[PDB]
Amino acid sequence: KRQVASGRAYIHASYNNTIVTITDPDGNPITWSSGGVIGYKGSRKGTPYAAQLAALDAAKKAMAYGMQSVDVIVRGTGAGREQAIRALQASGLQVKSIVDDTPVPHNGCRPKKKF
Amino acid sequence: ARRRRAEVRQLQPDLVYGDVLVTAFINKIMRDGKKNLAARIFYDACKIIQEKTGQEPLKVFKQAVENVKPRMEVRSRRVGGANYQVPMEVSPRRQQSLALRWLVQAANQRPERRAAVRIAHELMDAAEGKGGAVKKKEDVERMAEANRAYAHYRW
Amino acid sequence: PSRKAKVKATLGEFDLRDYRNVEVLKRFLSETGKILPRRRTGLSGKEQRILAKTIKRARILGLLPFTEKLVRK
RNA sequence: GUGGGAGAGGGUGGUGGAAUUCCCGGAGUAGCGGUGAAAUGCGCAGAUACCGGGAGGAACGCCGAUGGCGAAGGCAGCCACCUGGUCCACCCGUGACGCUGAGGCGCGAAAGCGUGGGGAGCAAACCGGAUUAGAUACCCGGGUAGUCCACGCCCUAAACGAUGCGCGCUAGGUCUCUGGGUCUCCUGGGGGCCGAAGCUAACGCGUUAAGCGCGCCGCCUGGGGAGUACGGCCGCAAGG
Repeated sequence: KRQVASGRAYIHASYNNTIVTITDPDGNPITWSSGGVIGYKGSRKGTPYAAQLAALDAAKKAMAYGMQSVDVIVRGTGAGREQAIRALQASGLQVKSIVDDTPVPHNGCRPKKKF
Repeated sequence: ARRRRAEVRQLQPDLVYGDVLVTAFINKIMRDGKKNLAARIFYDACKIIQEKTGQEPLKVFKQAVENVKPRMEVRSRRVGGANYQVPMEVSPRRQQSLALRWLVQAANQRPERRAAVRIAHELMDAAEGKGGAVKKKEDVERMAEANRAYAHYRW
Repeated sequence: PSRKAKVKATLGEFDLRDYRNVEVLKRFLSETGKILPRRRTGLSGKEQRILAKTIKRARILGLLPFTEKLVRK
């Protein structure tokens, strides 16, 4: 118990694994859940189900801190970005607003072989 | 089937009860087209239900079927050079088909000697939610949401 | 379709070179901080070419953004 | 000559924000990352995801086009300075002063060479991981030269429109950048597509000619052997 109502929920999606981190209003993470932490270990994490789980068990750990309100922040394009959000929208948390602030360079580091 | 959906064969109701669901069931018992025998099996198998159960076998039959129709199944699919099991919602046609077929495939596995009996008993333990006709049901669905990790393809 | 309403049609006489007029420019930026394409601005080959340079200026004087975040998704 | 215009044309100095890596702090756990799968690797000296702070190099989203500029190679964040080309209008001034152009001189992508600086990302070679009958590969994780900067050299190329420069002449339609006009239309320069006559082995070309013609340079003359051999010239070398 630490009683921290209303916080932020960063959702970091990939083409290899989706994760979630729940931070406090200030920006400090309270509890974070990935995909490889649930049980799955490889090709499995990219799945929308993998993300679903990752999202849900990540809220269950927040309800423990009395988390009620949350602003959702999505990072990137993964496989099941959606399902992660739709997850929190049913986990029992009040969803303020969904934010998309995926990091696009304005042409900087020369990307590697696979663009 | 390549050009059309192919019309489904309409059957003749039963001479006794009159439910076509009956006709379907027997057909499934019938081997080597001995439909005169297959009929007796069902009948005497109903008589066993009256003597051992205080209910009308017609209704009993139905509740049994009703209870085995699995509502979820798997369908193999080569997605990216691999066998991914893809759960999917089952149609009314297939349900009916699967039920009867399992009611009989399980039935004949019973440790009982007489065939009319073996069927009679499967129709009872069925309704009560047990036996093996219903086990081959829960075993299927136990694969449905088992790999519901993959429900994101076709349909 | 993109046949919503161009920003030139719903606007008045305004100087393309006054890079300080934020109240207007903002009309030329997307829901993000990006520069609207000609299909959306309603402008011409020459106009857009200028409006381009002008925004990159007001950006510099911390007036107009370089990129926003999104409200839905 | 005078008055307009457009442009990623070049040079120098400067400066803006995104992202990346690294460093520090905060908070926080058990994984992260990567693949068709996987492993190599990174994490309890606490990684990942998240916030804040700092350093540094590279590059410059959107606008951006089937667009513009340039002799070509090639050129795009913003600003200022220095500078080349060019187009239009007026028809003012010179009075044929013009075209071409062996050798020459200059420019010349990428890689590569010297000395010095710099090094974030990427990445020959090289080190491991997996794949396979095998893999000195295609895939994954690292990684040195190099790639960025200066001065100097190298000078090649599918350096391509694979189409030398310059002038005149020969239906149009349409889209587009740009200038003048009496501007629902005329008129100049440029970029595209379709297409008359004509040409073409055909494909195609077609007022951006591969058409009808004149000038001048360059080059070809069976394939392989060879862009080799010899010789000379060049270069630090690689080589040309």
